[PDB]
Parts: sequence; structure tokens; C-alpha cells
Amino acid sequence: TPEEFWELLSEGRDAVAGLPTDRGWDLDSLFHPDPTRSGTAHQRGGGF
Amino acid sequence: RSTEVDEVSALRYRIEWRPTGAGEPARLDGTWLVAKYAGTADETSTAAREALESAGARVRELVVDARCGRDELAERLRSVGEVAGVLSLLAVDEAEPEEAPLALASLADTLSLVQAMVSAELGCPLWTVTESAVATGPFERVRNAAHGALWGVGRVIALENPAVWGGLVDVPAGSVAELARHLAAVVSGGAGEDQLALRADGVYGRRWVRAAAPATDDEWKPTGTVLVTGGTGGVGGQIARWLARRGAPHLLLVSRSGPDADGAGELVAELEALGARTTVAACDVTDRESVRELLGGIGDDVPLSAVFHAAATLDDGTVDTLTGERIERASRAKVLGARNLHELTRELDLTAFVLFSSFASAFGAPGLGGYAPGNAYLDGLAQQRRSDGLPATAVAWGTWAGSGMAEGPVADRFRRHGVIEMPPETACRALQNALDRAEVCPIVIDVRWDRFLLAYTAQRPTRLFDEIDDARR
Repeated sequence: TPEEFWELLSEGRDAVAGLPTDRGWDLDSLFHPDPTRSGTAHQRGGGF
Repeated sequence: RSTEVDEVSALRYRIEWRPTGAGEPARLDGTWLVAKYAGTADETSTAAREALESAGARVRELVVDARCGRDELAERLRSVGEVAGVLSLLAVDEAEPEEAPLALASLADTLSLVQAMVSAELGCPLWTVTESAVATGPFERVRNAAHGALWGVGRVIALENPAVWGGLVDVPAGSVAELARHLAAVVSGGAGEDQLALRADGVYGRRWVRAAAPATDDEWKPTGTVLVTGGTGGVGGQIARWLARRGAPHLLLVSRSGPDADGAGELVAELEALGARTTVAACDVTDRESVRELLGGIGDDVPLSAVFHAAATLDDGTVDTLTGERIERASRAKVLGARNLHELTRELDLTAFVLFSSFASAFGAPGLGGYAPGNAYLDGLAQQRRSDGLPATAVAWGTWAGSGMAEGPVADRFRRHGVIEMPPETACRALQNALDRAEVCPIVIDVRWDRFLLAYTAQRPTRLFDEIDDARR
């Protein structure tokens, strides 16, 4: 609700937790020491 | 196109944390144990006191120090009455004995508590709190594997006696909100769940997930020096034969005695005809000085490319009357050797890194409570390596068809309910497929699901084996 959004803005927090798990993503081969490897991401979080 | 790989495709399994809901809040009475220990008095004490008094639980403060046997604590527990709840806080904000990481005061203390409660004729679940022991995703970082060993031994104890265990919650270190928002929803939740991991939004539980086999074309370079601990040792010799048939002029099949243990003629003949002169060993592995000597024994060119820690230090895993020091001395080689290899290869470039753990750590079968701490430590080290960017693998394996030492009456007991056996020939291609798709902790075991359920469920309800439809039988 917009009121909850205003509360969050007032207290000044962030909503960055991490990648979800319900969507059935692989979540394992998404990263590797080599950033140039195909099928590899970089972000280890975010608001979902 | 084609698969022809149904065996390995159905052989693959994973561990993941699906989100979970909540149980039932409770407003009940009962002397709640807190196990405050000596130096664990922190804000958690005040939080637990306030929450339990709000819920009406009588917070029973107790002070405990280094190992006190297993009788006096039971005697003092007999002087309070019925305890309706225990909140093991012994492992929070505690360092580790880096000299002997396997030997931790927390595991011995909690095992003494379990034994004393068993002698205390109480039968109350012992809820334990951990700090970043497990990760609900590789984006998180784990700082200790001894806590994973505690997880494994607690799961083993739960499988031993249903009435004593129950509760292995996880809380992020230096956090208040995660405990505050749930509290009785988990510690007194009516719904049966034990592998709880409180974190920010909600909770998660360990769950078995069958993996898939996407097509791949890469393959690790067969040549190059490869370190294979344990020497011949059955499985180790079979892996050496597999590497020889793959092709490797030089490797390192380290044993505690190396060529002096067995030596053999057929093994060296295969290693020479199929490959070339492959160094076996010159010393043991549990000593850092031995690792230094092995490093000094490295020549020039064809350098080390893979490490297969196939330690043969496994002796027994029966709980009975366990002691932490006994487990430590039984599992010196694999833990200390793995730590030495990790610290000695921080900068060296490696192609593959296999800890080569075993099965019965995900579920903790009875009579195997000693191998589980070592498997948990290996998995934790592999997770640390992967999160830090260095290659590692934490494969968990079952019983081989030709395993002379790893197959006996216990193997027959497993055969009569669940896994029957598995041919080591398929193990080679299974390992190749696992290494191909950048795997970390793959599970390769076949299970007759109906027999496994009728042998595992028994009296303990658990949702761990619920997410796979093939296990509905």
C-alpha cells in the first residue's frame, strides 16, 4: 500500500535481500570466477 | 537429439532452501532452559528473557563451561523438574580452535547436554541456534564449517532418538529482528520442520531436489599432475585406473605409506603402459611438514592440475557414547589434510579440486555420525572456495560395487532398504559430467524410494523428502 511505502521512506531502509527461489532458477551456474564465461551473471542481490 | 544417459540423469540430486510459511503461535507454560553458558551472556539473553516471559515460558538460566562429563549436569537438571524447552545458545559469537578445527568445545558440550538429558528422563526437544552455518544461495558467504559439522551431528542425533532432538534453527550473526519477528512461530510452531533458517523476510528449509543434465561440450584436460590422496585404497586405485585410461603421464597417488603400503605390480604396469611414470607418494598428508615435503618433491613442467582428496581415515560412525575428541582423532587425516591443501594452494593455479566426500551426510544415517562432521567440513571448505573464486567440488558418493573396505554388513542393511549398489564404471562418467557443468556439491546415489520411505519415515514426520514426485511411492 502507498502508506507502507511512505513508512519505509520515513524510516529510511532498503529492500535489497537477494535472488528469489520460487521461479525455479538454476541459481548455481549463474556465476563463476571468470566473468566472461557464457551464462554468468554479476549481481548477487536486488529487490524482487 | 539423444540422451542415452538416463542413469546419471536420475542419479543427480541437489539441496536447496525453498521458502516456508509459519506454524502456530503458542501461549503456554513450562520451565524453558536457556543454556546461558559462561561467556555467552549478550543481548540474546535479554531478548530470550523478554520473549519467553511474554510467551509465559519460565526461562531457566544455566551456566556451563568446558567439558563437565555427562553426569553432574544431569544431576542439576533433575533438581528443577520438567523442562518444556531448551534454547542452545552455545555456538553464538564464538571463535574456533584453528589448531584442531574439528575439535570444538561447542559440539562436545552439546553432546554432553544430549546425553545428560537422555539420562534426565525428560525427552524435550533441544533447539540450537547457528550463525551463517548454511547459505540459502551462493550470494551469501559462510564463515565456518564447524557449525556445519554441528548441523550434521544434530541431524544424526535427531535420526537416532526422535524424542530428544528437534530444532536446528539458523540466525544471521549480530541480528535481532530475525529472532524477534518469528520466535514462537518456529520454536513452538505446530508444523513439523527442523532445518529452519531465519533470514530477513521469512524462513527456509533444507529440501532434496533432483537435478538435470543440460548438454555440455567442455572437458578438463586429462594430462597434468594430479594429487590423489589415500593411495590405492580401493576407490583410490579405481580412480587411478580411470585416470590412466583417460591419459596422464604424471600424477600423485598419495597414501599414508605410499608405495610402502602396497606398491603392487599391476597398478604400476597399468600406470606405465597407459600413461607414464606417475609418482605415488613419499609421506603422509595429515602433517603440514609432509605437505611441504610433497611440494618440494614437485619437479618441473607438467605441474599439479587436480586434487582428489580420497582420504581413507574413515573408521566408524556409531554414536553410542560419543566424544568430540574421539571424532577428532578418528578424522585427523581428511580435515587437516584438506586444510593444508587449501592453504598450500591459495596462489597455485589448479584445474580441478575434488574433496570427494561421501553419502549419509545429507540425511545422517544411524551408525555414520563420525563421517558427517568431516563431510560437512569438506562441503563448507568447497563453499568457501567457490565464493572466493577458487575452483572446488564437494561430491557426495555412496557405496561402490567393488569397494572392498566400504561395503559390508552395513552395505547389506542399506541394500535391504533403499540403495542396492552402483557400478564404479558409471561413476567415472558421472564425475566427468558433474565436473563439466561447474558443479559444487552434487549428489550421485540411486534410491528405491518406497523402501527408503518405509525405512526412513518410521515415526519422525519430515518434509525434506517431499519435493520429488518420484519419491511418492
